[PDB]
Amino acid sequence: VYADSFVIRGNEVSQIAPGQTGNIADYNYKLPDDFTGCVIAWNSNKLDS
Amino acid sequence: LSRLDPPEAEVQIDRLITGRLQSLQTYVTQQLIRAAEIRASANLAATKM
Repeated sequence: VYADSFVIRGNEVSQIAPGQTGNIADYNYKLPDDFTGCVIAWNSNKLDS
Repeated sequence: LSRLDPPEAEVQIDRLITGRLQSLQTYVTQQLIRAAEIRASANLAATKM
């Protein structure tokens, strides 16, 4: 099991998925096409803003 | 491939490939039937000879 953590914009989370296109999914963090696992996200306005 | 992203392009190419493979299978089945018919014809021709 590998756990990868990071922070991104709100709607930008839509780019965190297999075979997506966009700034993140193309130059920061790209998931494989055969990815099996889970993507967990939660708001962090009380912490990082 | 150029106008669709990998996720949907995968199912589109799968549709095309299923169609083409089924068409080729139909062609080869009809060819087998015609080959059996021509085998019978050739057997009759050899008997006549």
